[PDB]
Amino acid sequence: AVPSVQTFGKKKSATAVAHVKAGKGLIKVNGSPITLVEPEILRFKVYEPLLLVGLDKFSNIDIRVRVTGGGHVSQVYAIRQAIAKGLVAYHQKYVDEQSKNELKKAFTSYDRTLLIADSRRPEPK
Amino acid sequence: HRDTQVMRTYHIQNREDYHKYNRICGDIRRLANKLSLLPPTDPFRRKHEQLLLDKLYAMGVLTTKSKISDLENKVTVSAICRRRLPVIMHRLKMAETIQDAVKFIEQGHVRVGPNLINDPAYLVTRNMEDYVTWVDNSKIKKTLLRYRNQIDDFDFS
Amino acid sequence: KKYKLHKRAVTGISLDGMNRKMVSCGLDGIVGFYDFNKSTLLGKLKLDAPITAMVYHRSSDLFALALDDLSIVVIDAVTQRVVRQLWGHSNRITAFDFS
Amino acid sequence: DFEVVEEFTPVVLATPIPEEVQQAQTEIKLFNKWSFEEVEVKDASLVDYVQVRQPIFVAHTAGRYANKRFRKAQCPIIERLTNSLMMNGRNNGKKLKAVRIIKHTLDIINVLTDQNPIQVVVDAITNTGPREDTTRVGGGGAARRQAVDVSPLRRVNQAIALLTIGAREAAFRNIKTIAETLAEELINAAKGSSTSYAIKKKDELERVAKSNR
Amino acid sequence: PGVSVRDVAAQDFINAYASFLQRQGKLEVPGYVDIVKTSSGNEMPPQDAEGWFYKRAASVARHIYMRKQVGVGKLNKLYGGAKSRGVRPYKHIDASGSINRKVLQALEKIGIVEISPKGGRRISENGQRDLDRIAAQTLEEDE
Amino acid sequence: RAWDLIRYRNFRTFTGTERIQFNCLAVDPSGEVVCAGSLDNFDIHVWSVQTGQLLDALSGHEGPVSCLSFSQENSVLASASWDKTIRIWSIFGRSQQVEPIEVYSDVLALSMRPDGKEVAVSTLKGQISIFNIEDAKQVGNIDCRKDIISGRFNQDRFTAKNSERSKFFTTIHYSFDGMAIVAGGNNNSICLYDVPNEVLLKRFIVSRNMALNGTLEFLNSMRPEVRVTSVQFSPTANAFAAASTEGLLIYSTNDTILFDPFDLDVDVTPHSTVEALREKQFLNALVMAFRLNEEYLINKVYEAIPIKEIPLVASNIPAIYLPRILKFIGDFAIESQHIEFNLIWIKALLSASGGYINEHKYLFSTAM
Amino acid sequence: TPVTLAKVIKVLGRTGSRGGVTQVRVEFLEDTSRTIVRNVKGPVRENDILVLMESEREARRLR
Amino acid sequence: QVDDEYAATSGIMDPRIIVTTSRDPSTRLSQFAKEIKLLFPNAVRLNRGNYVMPNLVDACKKSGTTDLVVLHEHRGVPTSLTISHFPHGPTAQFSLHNVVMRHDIINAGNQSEVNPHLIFDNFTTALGKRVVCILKHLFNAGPKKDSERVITFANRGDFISVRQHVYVRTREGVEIAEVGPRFEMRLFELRLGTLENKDADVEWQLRRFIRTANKKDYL
RNA sequence: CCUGCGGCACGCGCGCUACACUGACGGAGCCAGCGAGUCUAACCUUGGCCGAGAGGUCUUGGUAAUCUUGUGAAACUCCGUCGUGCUGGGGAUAGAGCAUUGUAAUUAUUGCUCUUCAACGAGGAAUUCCUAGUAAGCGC
Repeated sequence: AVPSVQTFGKKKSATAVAHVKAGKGLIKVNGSPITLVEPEILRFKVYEPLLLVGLDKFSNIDIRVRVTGGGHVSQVYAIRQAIAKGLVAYHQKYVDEQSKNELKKAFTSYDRTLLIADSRRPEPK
Repeated sequence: HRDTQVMRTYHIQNREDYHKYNRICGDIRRLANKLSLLPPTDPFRRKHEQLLLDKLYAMGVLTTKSKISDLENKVTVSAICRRRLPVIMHRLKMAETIQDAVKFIEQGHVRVGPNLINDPAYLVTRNMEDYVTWVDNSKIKKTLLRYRNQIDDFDFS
Repeated sequence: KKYKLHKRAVTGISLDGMNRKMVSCGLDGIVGFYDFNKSTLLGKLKLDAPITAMVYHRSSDLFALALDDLSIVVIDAVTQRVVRQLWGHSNRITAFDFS
Repeated sequence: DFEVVEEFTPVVLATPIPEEVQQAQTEIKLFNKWSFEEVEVKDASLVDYVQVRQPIFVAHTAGRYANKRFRKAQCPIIERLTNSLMMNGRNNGKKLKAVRIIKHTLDIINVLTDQNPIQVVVDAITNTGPREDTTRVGGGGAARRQAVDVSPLRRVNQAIALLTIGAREAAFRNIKTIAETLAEELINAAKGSSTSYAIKKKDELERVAKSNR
Repeated sequence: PGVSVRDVAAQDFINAYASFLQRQGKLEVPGYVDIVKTSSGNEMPPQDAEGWFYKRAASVARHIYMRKQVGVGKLNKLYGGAKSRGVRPYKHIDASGSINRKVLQALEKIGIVEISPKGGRRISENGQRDLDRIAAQTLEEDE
Repeated sequence: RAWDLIRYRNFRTFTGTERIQFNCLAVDPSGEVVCAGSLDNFDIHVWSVQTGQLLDALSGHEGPVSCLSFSQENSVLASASWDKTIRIWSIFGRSQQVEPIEVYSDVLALSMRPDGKEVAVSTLKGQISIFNIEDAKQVGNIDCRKDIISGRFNQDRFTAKNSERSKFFTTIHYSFDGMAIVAGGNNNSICLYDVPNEVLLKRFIVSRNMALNGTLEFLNSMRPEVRVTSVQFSPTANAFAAASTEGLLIYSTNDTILFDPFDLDVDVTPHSTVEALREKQFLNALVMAFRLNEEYLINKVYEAIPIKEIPLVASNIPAIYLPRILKFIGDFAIESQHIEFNLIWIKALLSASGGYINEHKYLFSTAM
Repeated sequence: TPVTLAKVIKVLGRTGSRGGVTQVRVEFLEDTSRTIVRNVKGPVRENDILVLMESEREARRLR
Repeated sequence: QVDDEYAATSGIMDPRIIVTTSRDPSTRLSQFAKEIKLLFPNAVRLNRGNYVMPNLVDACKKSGTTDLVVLHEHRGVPTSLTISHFPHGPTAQFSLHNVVMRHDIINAGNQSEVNPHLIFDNFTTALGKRVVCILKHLFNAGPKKDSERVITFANRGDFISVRQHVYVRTREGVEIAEVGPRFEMRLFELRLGTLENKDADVEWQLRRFIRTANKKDYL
């Protein structure tokens, strides 16, 4: 068949459904390349999972990401979350394990919000 | 044939399972009886069955801990045979039927906290009844999350 | 990764127990000490003779070399200097091993 | 002497990542222009409170800095300068306007004084933060100004406050916007020229504290 | 090695194609085109009365392209903005219907769109060609 | 119930309100507060040591509290939850603020470093993570699902490779150096992870019994399970005791049949150190014997040099060897007849650098 | 006008000081011997370095 | 006899209650939530904005509080008020008509804040005893015999009228003076769930549109 | 100005608006959540067509996770015009015309279109609300 891995990414009320499959090296968001994300200042907020680990590791894979919900900013925190999760859950499945712990230690030292959803649940004092 | 008749309703491995409970469920009443033969204003006796109804309610064989009459009348094997694990997986609507829950336990899809459980006939405490889930990365917890279109393979669900 | 320090034949590699430091020995006499977490060359040691083989001992970070002047040279892997030199053979040392 | 070959093929991608971005993977640069290396806090007692060790791309770390008492220190000060730019009811909750100002402001400091913008901003906060601040005493109904010293966290907090307020007030009715007048502040606060807002207003706070001590 | 309009950024495309339909010269901009305000809660007529109707057709073509079919009531809502009611709250108002209906009848004469079944308007195989063509021309602007 | 060791008696038996089970426990280093945790309640009860009342019911977890620990340096207690979130409590002095850190899988293992600045966790995915406290972020995590040996039981129906019985760790304890973690669970194996280099050092099989169940990876072609319950590293630090099914194990290094040299030159041989005693260079022959790190050369030169040059030698001894020399005196003087000679050394080491040892309190823990 | 830095050792508790002002034994950085009991204004902890325009005054209570 | 929801706690555990405000409150009523925060003991005031009623309920059962006090207003005059017992307990939406905020009057000082005695007058109906046992448990148990402030809940004419008083006892008579708010108050619906639930069983509901609506009392 | 309370020209309370360049205006970029919706009838309404607009009209989907609706909301973002002038900031007061709801619009129901272009240059003494996705901005 086709080796794929599906991971999610979630900020305020925005989901991000990133299918990652072995391919040629195209990275789409909503049927559009990742060089055309809307807010235009926060475009480097989604180049973080591309440029932190190194752009070589996207040479064989596809990143189809589709997002709904949220606003202009809180979608950009969802596509940077589901690309980081979609990359680091393909190396534990279909590529080598020692790749994954190199990635999971790379995204961690930069920003842990790439991986686990920082849930700002309330607190009563 | 009461022993067979409740082995079917709850699905039991050995037909001897019933009388393996009904020896305990009789042993409750024999301790209930001799604790009824002590005089009523005895601080042993007043302490001692309330000590026991704490345990038989935590395990969940009896519905309430107030009525003292339940301890001889409502303590039945079919009461203790529905805190079985496959009945609880049918009560919590995990599996569709009660045979099918035995099919999922024996194949190894269900767990209590850390460790998965493999004997079908695991008694589950009412306190521990909170913690039964599908075992993680299973093919039966993966299918559930596909129905709501909410898988997340970073969990490798 | 592809490391390039030697120019003659490399005749023994090892990595330490901690996966931090890496040694290599050439027939040009260079015993190069690598870092492996970073890719930096930690240092570089040159003995006299060409070096046929290396046996590292990962428990204590000592490694021994077999030279062509018929002597076993044992070099500490941390302090980067010859600790023991063993004379007494009279022809080529085939193989050896630590205890 | 010695070489490490870590990259083996020419890394080319199917999605074209531009020439200025692929070059940016060696060092992390602020706004892809400004290096955090060779940036030294030239005043001791202010290191561990001006945080320029961890480099950043844009000044938008959305992490939690309000929870602990001194968690506010590890904010990388370029962001900590943008956060104090959105202080007005016409301006609260608009950060992308403020970040677009600083990226336009840090360009101006280069064009005028070649050095670095980010070396100037660090050198601005070292100068304007006061060294002795005066407090009110009770004194039984007759209050006199009693002079004390000041904690180095307050030295940073009030320094950042005086620069952005000094920029927001000087660009009140002028053709010069917030972006340029703040660069008129930080350059002057770097020299301490006594022609900026904060170097003046520090020089009362260290003047008054000398008068009664 | 092949291009679709989706390979060209939104604005630079409607920018070069709106200046392609002006040099082309056959559009049929209707009779008014200097006096209308274009929308519901609009204030002023377009700031460029020269090249706006061609800016808007060049938008309308890139939009029906990417879609199956879209009608007139749909172009209004896309092109309607918020209307300032003054001292009353702002709300959404659809744009002017005659304008967007007269971009649709007028893009059927150059053949960039056609009547669809199911309703609406749909891009025509010829207009699918022209749009892909200038999606390359714009793509190649790099000398 | 608290117990005395001078008198062998309860002080007070602390109880809850509605009679809850208590799994685990955490004691204030300044022995004022005893905290405990349940499976029934998931509320952290807090008792004072003097008044047997419960001071407060610290709550906010979904799912039960697995473990509870207090860092001695900062006096902060960090809760363990099955909700996959680690919450650090701060309970002293008008603050009452709880900081929560999210975790990927149910955390059943909590370890507090001596420093008081790091927290070591053992989740259910196998992986052991190491968090900071003053920040919510993590330093790193170390991966423990592969290097765990798991038994196939007799009554099993699955391979030992893909059962999820034992691939996590139901205990963790930092060494008092703060550089190593020993972990142990319901598996057959104990581990020794290095904390900075993030790699395990050596893996210990607890037992090889066919009588116990969880031993064999592969059976030939109910019985009690073999698992380690709780593991701690001793203050003396020679060995870490792991509490097994077979009984409490003790591992150690009191053999020292091992050549672990330090800074050898070619000039340094065992005979050379003996020559120094003839030469009367006590300072050298001790350092020349510390370079081999062998105990019989050290006892040759430790017992040789006289009283009149003990403090001259103590001043001469370098700061780097001060932690090492103190540890050697600690293990030797317990079973050795020389009280008077050993105490003059510990007078001299303390007398020579009282301030240095006090300044590096973290550096010397096992030696003290 | 030379300025002498100082490192904070120990914040002082239970001293009756005017609110906002806290009281701190500092240690001189350039010579680790001395100490001077000065007052701070902002929020201060241990192990942070403080700036003194004058060394020899030693601040008392502020009522 | 106490109510079945309040039966397990009744005298044993003190209540802890939360006074919170509707959504973007006017500065008059944001004062007025503080008089409710002062009229009870064990009351904290958490300003509400961009909370939902689920995640303010659900993050309160978690932290463990007895009940929840939410207010509403019209143009600064507060109008409505609900008390909702949390562990699946009842709720009581009150309409309150005649209010006099404490910050209007004078800078006479500040309240006593000590445990109050209570006064419940003219509660005869069984539904009237529900309103007794749902209001009474908002105060900390067992007040002292000589505490000095007493909070009256008076029910003349179906409008529960609550005033706050201090008292001292002279050589012959008690002499009192008023501090704190004047209310009229009227409950109009009583769910068995919390105020989250919105489909719980309705124990009582003020019927307005009935031929005998004005006739009966507690109807 | 809106509103409540007093008073009977005014006193008081809750509020809305803007004084502008962190703006306005013109293009352009284009992202929410909670929600409601038609039977014995006229509901939410795409789409087409007509109208500068407001609206009109011919049709359609939906008793609804199904059709309206991805409610393409607004602040916000970019490019441009204006250039510190009660200015292009502000839109009160008012003239004239065109629409909508309604048996009925005069004392203007409301909407649209052109003209009219006021006070207000940050607000005395007073005083309100508020500790994290909150305050404030912003639309539904």
